[PDB]
Formats: sequence, structure tokens, C-alpha cells
Amino acid sequence: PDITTRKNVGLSHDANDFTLPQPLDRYSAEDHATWATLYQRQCKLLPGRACDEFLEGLERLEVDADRVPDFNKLNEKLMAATGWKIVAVPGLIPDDVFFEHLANRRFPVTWWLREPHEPDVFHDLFGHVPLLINPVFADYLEAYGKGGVKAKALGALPMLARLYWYTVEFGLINTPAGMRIYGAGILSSKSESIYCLDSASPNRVGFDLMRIMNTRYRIDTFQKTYFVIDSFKQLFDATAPDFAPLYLQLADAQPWGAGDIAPDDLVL
Ligand SMILES: N[C@@H](Cc1ccccc1)C(=O)O
Ligand SMILES: [Fe+3]
Repeated sequence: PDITTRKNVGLSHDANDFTLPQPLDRYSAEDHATWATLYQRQCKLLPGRACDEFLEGLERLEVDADRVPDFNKLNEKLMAATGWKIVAVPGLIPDDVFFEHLANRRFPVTWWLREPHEPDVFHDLFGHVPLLINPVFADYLEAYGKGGVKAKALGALPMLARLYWYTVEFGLINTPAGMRIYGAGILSSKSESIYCLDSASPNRVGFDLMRIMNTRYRIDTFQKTYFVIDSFKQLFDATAPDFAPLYLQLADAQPWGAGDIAPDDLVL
């Protein structure tokens, strides 16, 4: 039995949107201490690494440093800033429900936390949610959600997911102060936060819609390529055109491997 099944023994979910109210009972003191340790460790590590918008979202959303946050209390601030809410889910959900959530400004957050010794509540909430404070990033995510139906209609969801992976989960952003991180999967990771900026090993490549959507990724370890945007506005702009011809042109195409450099990459 996996972590999700194990964590969810005895609980339920809405039949339509796979949400539940956050099971606030069921958090044990060990959950709060684990949350606090993880939060603490990231907060000491992230200055001069996370983009400023991330660190600032933690503050403005008052993401508890010493316990798993109350989703509702967080939603009060999140709704007021950008019209988004978080919804508690049991873990991985059907993609149809996920896109529909994002299209509706609901951000699905796994309710449970890893054990001290899968996306969990730390990755989903610490990693993803602080950035929903940035209106352009907030709109990009909504646009992404809506983009689900066209990609589904075209059998191109894997191409859309690569885009999401390489921006929302593992995106880097170039600033006048140097490279910073906006990808949630990095930001909730001690070692990957270090690696993605410090190491000479991974490829660091200028964002390019078509290349990203034709690029495989790594699910069990650090990424081998990171894609770098100039701003949230550039990212929103570049992802505003009709994706339909892009999806069709890549239909019979062979994808770049997670570690490839493409002939026309802007490499760093
Ligand atoms: N422009 C995309 C929608 C989208 C926007 C932003 C992110 C992902 C997808 C389309 O034509 O389908
Ligand atoms: Fe994530």
C-alpha cells in the first residue's frame, strides 16, 4: 500500500471535484514539527535563491512557520489578493479535475505531509501557493488550467504537462541580481534549490515554448535541464498564442531527452 492510500485510510472526497475539507484532526504533533523543520530549513536556504515574489508571498499569505497552515485562513488572504483559493485533495487527482480546478482559480493541495524519516502538503502549499500572490503568475495558472481542454481534445496533454513541469514545477527566472527560482518542486527541496543554481552540471536554457513542449523530464531525481524566463510577463505572453498548430506539428516528433541541448537553445 502506497503513501496516498495509507494517509487517506478512513477519509472521503467530493465525487465531482475530488476535494475534501482539510482533515485538521489527523495532523499529529509530529506533522506540525515536520512542517516547522521543513519550513525553517527552506527559509534559511532560500534568500538569494528563490525569486523575491516567492519569499514575499509567504509573508503576505502568512504561511505558518510552526504548523501546517489552516487552508481556510490562508484562503481569506489568497482570495483577497488574487481571487485564488486552495482546495484540499487526497493526493494525485484525475487531470481533468486538476485543469478544471486551475481554470477556476482553485489550487489543489495534497492535505497530508511526508513522515520525518508524491507531492505532499509541503510541496503543494509551501512550494506552489506563495507565488499565486503575483497577479501575472496567477493569470498564467488560470490560462494553463483552461488550456487543458484543447490539449485533451488534441491528445496533447503530455505536451502541456511538460510546459507546466518546466515552468510551474522547475522554472528558473533571470533577474538583474542573477538567476532565481520560481519552480515549486525546487523551492520545496533543500538539495535541488542548491543544485539548480550552484552546480555546473545541469543545462540552463532560455525558455522556448515549442522546445519545452517537446522535452521529456525526470520524475525520480533532479532535472537535468532547467528553463529560464526573463519575467512572469514574458511567460504569460509567450503562452498566449494558439497552441493547436504547435501540438499538431510535434505530434509525430521525437522528444528531447531530459538532458539534451537543442541546436537552437540559448544556453547558460
Ligand atoms: N495559449 C494556450 C493556453 C495556455 C496558456 C498558458 C499555459 C498553458 C496553456 C492554448 O492555446 O491552448
Ligand atoms: Fe507541484
